Amino acid sequence: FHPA
Amino acid sequence: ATIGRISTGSKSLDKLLGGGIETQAITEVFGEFGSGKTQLAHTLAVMVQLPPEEGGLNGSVMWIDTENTFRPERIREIAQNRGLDPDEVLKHIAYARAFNSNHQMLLVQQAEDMIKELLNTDRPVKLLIVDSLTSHFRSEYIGRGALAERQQKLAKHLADLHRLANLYDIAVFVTNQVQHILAHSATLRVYLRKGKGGKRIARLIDAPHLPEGEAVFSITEKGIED
Repeated sequence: FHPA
Repeated sequence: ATIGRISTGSKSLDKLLGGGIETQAITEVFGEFGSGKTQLAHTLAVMVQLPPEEGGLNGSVMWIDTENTFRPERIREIAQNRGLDPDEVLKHIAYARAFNSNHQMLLVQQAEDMIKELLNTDRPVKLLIVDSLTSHFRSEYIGRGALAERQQKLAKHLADLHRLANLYDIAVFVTNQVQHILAHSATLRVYLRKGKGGKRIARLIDAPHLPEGEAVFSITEKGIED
């Protein structure tokens, strides 16, 4: 997961 | 923990749902291509970040994408038109692409790490989106013998998601494309369709205790509105  | 309720921005859809999307629940939206399922997911990813008196849960978001349909541009538009800083709203959405159904299943275990981390911050995870829940499973488990096997795998995937929803007080929101006798283990199922004038119409399936009727809304720059 990574920031959008 | 008492459950929370995330407003959708649609008055009729909120009323149909008993106030909004529930935490400690899996809500499945299903319907044909173009019915607006991913529009509803983008909308909720912003609404949940609002403070509680405005219908959100002051929450963070995790998003598992299987069709490359997540659009930061759409998040930006919705945030802007609701008085929010688009870059801050985007920062609180944690995003991963699932390569196949097995990776999709593992990503639920991966998500638990960030959920634990943020649990006691001012913005704990309050929404987990899987869009599409079923597309990889449909592609991979197909032909004679596939019905039983796919249903078993999906049952396990949905149990893992129920556990996160229930253990960490999260609303899980999932999408399913339908062109009809298979079992489903979502908490609540919402049938969505595109009708005349491009209005979108929502109906609860097999939900006796919730208000009879249909919600009707438009897709707008604010997400959805009646």
